[PDB]
Amino acid sequence: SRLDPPEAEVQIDRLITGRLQSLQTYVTQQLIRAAEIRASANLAATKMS
Amino acid sequence: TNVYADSFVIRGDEVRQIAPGQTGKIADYNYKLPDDFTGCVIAWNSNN
Repeated sequence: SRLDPPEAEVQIDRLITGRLQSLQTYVTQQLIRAAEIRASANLAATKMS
Repeated sequence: TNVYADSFVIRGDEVRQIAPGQTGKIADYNYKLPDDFTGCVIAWNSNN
């Protein structure tokens, strides 16, 4: 709302890149944590059986 | 596929406005170039 498109677009692209990198970090951390929980769940199912 | 030649006369203080993403009397009210412009801008002094 304050910067003209030809120059605001660069600031937008930079913020998008940083926020996308943050989301990718979150997703990767969740994939590892999910693998840990899956190993624990498999152990829990083995213990139950 | 195609070439377009846009021909007009302007003034020196305004020649900087014939470029993508530019502001000014010409860029805003006379000739506005797109942000994705794929072309060349040529200008020469015509005092004579």
